[PDB]
Amino acid sequence: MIKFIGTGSAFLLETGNAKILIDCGIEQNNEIIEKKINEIGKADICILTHAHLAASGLVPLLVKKRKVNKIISTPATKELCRLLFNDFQRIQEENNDIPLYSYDDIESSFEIWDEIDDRNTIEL
Amino acid sequence: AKRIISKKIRVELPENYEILIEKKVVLNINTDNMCNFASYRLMPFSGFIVEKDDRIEINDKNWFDMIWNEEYALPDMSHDKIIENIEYLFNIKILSKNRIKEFWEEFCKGQ
Amino acid sequence: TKITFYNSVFIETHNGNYLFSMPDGNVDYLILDELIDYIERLKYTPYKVFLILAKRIISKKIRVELPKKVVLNINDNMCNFASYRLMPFSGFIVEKDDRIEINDKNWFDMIWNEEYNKMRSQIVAEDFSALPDMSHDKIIENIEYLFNIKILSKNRIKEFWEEFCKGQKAAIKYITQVHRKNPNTGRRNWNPPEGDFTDNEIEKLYETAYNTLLSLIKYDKNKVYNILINFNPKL
Amino acid sequence: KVVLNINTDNMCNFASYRLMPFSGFIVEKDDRIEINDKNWFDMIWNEEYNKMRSQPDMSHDKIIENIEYLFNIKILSKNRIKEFWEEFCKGQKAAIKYITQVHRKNPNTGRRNWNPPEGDFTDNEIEKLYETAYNTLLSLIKYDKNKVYNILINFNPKL
Amino acid sequence: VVLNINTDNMCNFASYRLMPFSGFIVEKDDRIEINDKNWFDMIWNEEYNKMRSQIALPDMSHDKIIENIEYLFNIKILSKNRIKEFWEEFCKGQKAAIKYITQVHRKNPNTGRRNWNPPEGDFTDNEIEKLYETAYNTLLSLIKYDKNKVYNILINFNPKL
Amino acid sequence: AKTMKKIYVTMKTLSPLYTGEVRREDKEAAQKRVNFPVRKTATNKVLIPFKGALRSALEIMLKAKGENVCDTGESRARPCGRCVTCSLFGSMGRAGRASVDFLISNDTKEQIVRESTHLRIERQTKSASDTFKGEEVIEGATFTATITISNPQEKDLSLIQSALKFIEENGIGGWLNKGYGRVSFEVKSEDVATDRFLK
Amino acid sequence: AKTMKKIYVTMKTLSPLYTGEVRREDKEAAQKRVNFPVRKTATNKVLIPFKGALRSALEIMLKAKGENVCDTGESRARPCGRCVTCSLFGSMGRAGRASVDFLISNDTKEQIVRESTHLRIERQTKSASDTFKGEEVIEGATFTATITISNPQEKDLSLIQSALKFIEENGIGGWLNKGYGRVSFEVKSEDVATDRFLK
Amino acid sequence: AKTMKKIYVTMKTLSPLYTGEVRREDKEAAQKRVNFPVRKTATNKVLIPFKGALRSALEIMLKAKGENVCDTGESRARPCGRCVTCSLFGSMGRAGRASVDFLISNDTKEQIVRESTHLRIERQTKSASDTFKGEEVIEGATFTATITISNPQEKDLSLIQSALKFIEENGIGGWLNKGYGRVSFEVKSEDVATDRFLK
RNA sequence: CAGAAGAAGCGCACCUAAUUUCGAAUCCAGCAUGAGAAGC
Ligand SMILES: [Zn+2]
Ligand SMILES: [Zn+2]
Ligand SMILES: [Zn+2]
Ligand SMILES: [Zn+2]
Repeated sequence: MIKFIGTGSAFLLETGNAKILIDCGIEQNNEIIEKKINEIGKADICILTHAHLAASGLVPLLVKKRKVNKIISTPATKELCRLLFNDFQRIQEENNDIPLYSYDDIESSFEIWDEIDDRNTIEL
Repeated sequence: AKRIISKKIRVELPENYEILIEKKVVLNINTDNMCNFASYRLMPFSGFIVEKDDRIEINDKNWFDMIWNEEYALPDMSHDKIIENIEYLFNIKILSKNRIKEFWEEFCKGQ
Repeated sequence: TKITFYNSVFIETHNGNYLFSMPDGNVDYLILDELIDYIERLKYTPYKVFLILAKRIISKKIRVELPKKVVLNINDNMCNFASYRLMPFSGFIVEKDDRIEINDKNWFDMIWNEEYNKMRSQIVAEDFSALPDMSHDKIIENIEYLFNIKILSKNRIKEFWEEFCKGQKAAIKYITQVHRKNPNTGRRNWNPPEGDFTDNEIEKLYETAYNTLLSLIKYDKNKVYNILINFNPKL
Repeated sequence: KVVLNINTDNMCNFASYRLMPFSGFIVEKDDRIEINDKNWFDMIWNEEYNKMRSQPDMSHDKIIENIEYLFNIKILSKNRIKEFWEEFCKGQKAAIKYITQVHRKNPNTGRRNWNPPEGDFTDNEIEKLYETAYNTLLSLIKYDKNKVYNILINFNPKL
Repeated sequence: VVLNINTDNMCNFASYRLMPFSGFIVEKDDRIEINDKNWFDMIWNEEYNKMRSQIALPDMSHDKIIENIEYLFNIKILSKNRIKEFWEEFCKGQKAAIKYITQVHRKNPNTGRRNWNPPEGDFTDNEIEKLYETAYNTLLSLIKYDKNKVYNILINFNPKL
Repeated sequence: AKTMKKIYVTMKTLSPLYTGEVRREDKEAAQKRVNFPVRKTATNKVLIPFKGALRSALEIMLKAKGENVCDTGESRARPCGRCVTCSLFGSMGRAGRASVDFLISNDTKEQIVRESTHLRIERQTKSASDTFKGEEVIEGATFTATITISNPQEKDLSLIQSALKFIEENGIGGWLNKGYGRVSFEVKSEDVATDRFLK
Repeated sequence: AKTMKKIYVTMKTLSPLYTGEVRREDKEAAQKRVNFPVRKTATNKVLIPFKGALRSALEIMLKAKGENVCDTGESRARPCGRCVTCSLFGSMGRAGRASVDFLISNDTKEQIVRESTHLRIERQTKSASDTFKGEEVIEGATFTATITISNPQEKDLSLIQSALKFIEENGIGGWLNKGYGRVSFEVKSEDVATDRFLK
Repeated sequence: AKTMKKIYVTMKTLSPLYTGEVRREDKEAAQKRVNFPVRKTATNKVLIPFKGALRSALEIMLKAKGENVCDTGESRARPCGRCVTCSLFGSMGRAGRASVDFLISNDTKEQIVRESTHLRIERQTKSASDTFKGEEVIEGATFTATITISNPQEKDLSLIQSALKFIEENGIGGWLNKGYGRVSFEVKSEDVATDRFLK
């Protein structure tokens, strides 16, 4: 079964033994984003397709609320998202709106971040 | 959506809200001659498990037989050349245990 | 179960709109050249068609299938060889009460070690096959004193009797194992005496238990049973 | 000579041989190295273990009142009177032994082998009723067999 | 019937001589043979080699072995954890036991340290190294002997392994 | 008597679970290797007694509510026959109306039973003084039972579910004071006819 | 009776925490990768024993006050059955009135358990002589437990709170003198009815 | 016993400080930022080992004094159990009386940890041959640790202050030979009753 | 179709990741009810 959460967009695919997440991201209200993030629940995996903020922007917020155990993505998507999340936090803090996550959430999101290439079959 | 329904393909738009596909595993081996050794009803079996679209089928040598009669970049060095080179570079300390560790780590991510 | 008849039985459950052999509704399973158009006439092309013909309809981008306990594989590196994805695997199917597991050689090796440890630790030398001397009253006195203070307990007297039934040697083995002072901890397997004491006195009562039980193994079985049945009424 | 006493019916066929894992006991004889199963050793362990082990005064009118009371507050029962009558017919000594066994308070738990009184009794009235049962049945010990049978036959008509 | 088991390790239960055992009744052409686990490991390598294809140990005497294992057990080299893990690798095959004793005895080229437990007591460095080599030689000689005699040798120093 | 209430009970472990082996031969054979064996079937499955847990739950809850419930549990106590626990679970006269099956696992001991090391630690020295091994049941292990109430009254499922909540809160069996036995129940209640089998 | 104390205990981990794996299969699986595994549930949550820590705490503090308490830390030491620690946490005659749960984390092992490198340095050559790997619980990880006291008495929450303060000072788990296991406990107590589940 | 010596140690860095990170995931996350990360808590606070520097300090000076002392720095060593360093810090069966808490800082990583450029220069071309980036703790950073000694003896505060003078002249953490780790300890000790939490 | 803010180079490597003790002890194993009815 698959739930389409989406403000934030996400694809939770409850298999029956895990809660695998596809593309937690926000292209553009922070409170309804936080409530919609709480609506997902504890996810085992957060798979990132690409390194755009329309599909990766909410990944550090998910490690603030401790709702993800592993963030798998492509090894170039990860390095991209380093710059992407620090730039998003630079803009968000710079705009003087209250930051949705912190740089520590960026760091800790890259602490549980695994990386695989194309055509590499993982079994989790 | 209209063009892909024109390709006779079911489409569920996100402004809206069903079959139960279930991949199964088939034994395809006869579990008659079967004993209990350590309170477990077991059988040592030799077989050729196959992963078909939608179905994993364990299959006896009869399977390989039938399929046998039906059927029948990166540089290059020999296996011994690779072992001899990594042996020399390990004892010359170019290749280390940390270098081999991170090469295995990046090789487990893909090629 | 909504059923509709066509010139074709279109049962429409919630587990799929099955049709055994063209309605205008969505059709999920088609239980089926002339044959190809019939599938082309159906809007929302079916997920699976339950049928030379199969080759063609596969190339028409359509799934086919051509006509108990849950089977769980536990064994996973396969290979393309002879078209189908495949691996050599020798293993063991086990038939549990509600499932059929597909285990490998490591499982059988594990249960081989687990059974061999049970097998090898069942007979201990001369089962049912230089002792010090003590008068019968002294044995009564010391077993009574070491039963009041909690050294010789009912479980100790019971386990003395079970090993002494298995011979004198197994009883000496049990008594030597209980009296053994482990060099890494300085502790014997006697249950510690109740009442205020001193480590020299406690060690001497442990020695007294060792000598009184060892002097009882030289006695006759019936005499041993009639000494211990006044303390542990079961055995 | 070798005899397989293990049942040979259930046997898988792996690697083109009919093989079967067993866990049994290879046993010596005069000339028979026999493979005997788990049940055989349970036979010999049971056989060897079983072989090695197998080798006061009170008024009768007050007694009637006591056995009535102790049969109405369920300390004394039909089963107690039955085993009391069997132990009486096996002697005086064994019946005193049985009454001692039942009254014996274990130091570890503080429990006697009587049947508890039903009703709102506190601790020491239950203890006094246990003592009453002790002295009533042990006063019935010294009486002659006909009088004990006529006393018990009011309460347990089978014995 | 053809027993492929050495008929040793036979205790005397009462008026009976016997041996606890686990093996395989491999019924063949007229043999109905009784083969142990080593034959089954061979058979498993047969199958798991054939099916894929379609796609010098020293002698040291038994009493010297008990003497050396006893000496090393009292000087805290062959500890109970070492006897336990050696038994787990011995039941996993003799090759895994060669691999384990080689891994524990391998003087690491950088550090210069072996994976044994250090001798307790006053011993010189050459003496400590000779004791480590004695541990390697004694357990490497114990790898040859069969599973039952190795269980009897190791049960007198580790009662639960 | 025309109806029969079948309460299918599915219990998932939220903690380690222990229930000791009662069989003397099996306990001794396992006490050669582990000091506290878990209770096991001969089909290698884990068995918790369930009738006594439900009866004890209902007895403390109904004694707390102030109802006419006796105390089976005191040493050789006689059930009165007039309580609701004597109706649902039995007295010396009539049997219990609810046949409470054992809580049997859907899994086998290889998958759910682990041998664990427990200690006694000296207070002043802060080192291990005693060590023992005990078999326990892993967290998330799923157990099943089917309570079958014959002659079902209306307040029978409510009492069973209340007892299931009390077993959730106090634990099912074993070392309940240490943290063992904390579980959760799922209730698939139904009401079948007694002539279901007669076709 | 007629009420039950419920102490809802919330741990926040201040220093790192280690409580070792007790299960032989889980430990032997993890000793291939890490030389000191952490105690972990089968649902991948971290398990801390809590009854023994609260016992041991109260035994040391009440022996230091001079109030009579037995010692259950000495090897094979029989509990007295008369002391307040025997009433709260148990003796051989009567069970523990306080049913302490296991301290179970609110988060999963891949979120609060890290693998760490520890050393032994040679005091003279100031050079690593030994290197081991251990699993530790990160700082700030939150654990929860329920201390469910049946037959409530007046001084049974405060001593628990007193024992919690001792566990705040000394530590919980292992490696307590290297600095592991300094924690903070936040308490919420409620006198739940014993017949609360009866609907 | 009846008392417990609480030694509160406040350490102020008199030079840069480097204690290397031990957690695998924190090092692998920081490998593209700093080649030598500092050991920080998950509450973003710097965590320094304290038991092990105190033990090494006391073992070196007590070996120099000639008083009987074993070496717990040699590889897979077994503490003798008889010396005073085995009393304070522990042996294999008696354990450490001095429960030595980690040196957790008073500030966060953003205030005290800075990322630095360290070099290896060729001796004949006077050129940067290797550049590597490592984190360090700034000067003036304040760290706190509480040493709680159970069964207090007479020479337990004095030996710990002597050991702290050894860590003052030698250093704490890593890169001690380069000048990293020079600190100043300030000690406020007090004897607290072990029953102080009872109320 | 998603973010963006006086020069230059470098920001990398290596080792180690093992060892040891303990895995016992104790209490309990009772009691009660029913011994009849009916046909041939
Ligand atoms: Zn995009
Ligand atoms: Zn009743
Ligand atoms: Zn006490
Ligand atoms: Zn020392």
